[PDB]
Amino acid sequence: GSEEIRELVRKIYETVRKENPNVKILIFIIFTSDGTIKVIIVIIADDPNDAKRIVKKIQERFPKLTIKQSRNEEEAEKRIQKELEERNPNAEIQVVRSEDELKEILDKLDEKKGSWSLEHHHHHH
Repeated sequence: GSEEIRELVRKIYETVRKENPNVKILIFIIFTSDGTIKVIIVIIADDPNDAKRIVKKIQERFPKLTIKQSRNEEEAEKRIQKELEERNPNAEIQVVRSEDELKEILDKLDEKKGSWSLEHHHHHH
């Protein structure tokens, strides 16, 4: 259930900030046609030589979770999406950067069980 994913991300966000508070994390949540979940963790730092240390921390602490390092801001959200689409052809990929977005995916699973949508993509700065 999505609450277990919502617990897990905090254990990562405390572990990563304990060694460096500057660095950002992206969480990829996969929904397969067979109902299986995958959880991919991506580290974005201002220097990828630091990101590699943080990734190694999560690799030792969570050996059953697959993880990545990234050098550019916002790019990994689309770059890794297409790698994930190529290796999960019968799946949906969602990206999370705060635990409220992990709560929103639980509401979006109900919108996907439904047949409805509202408003438009307005664009802003």
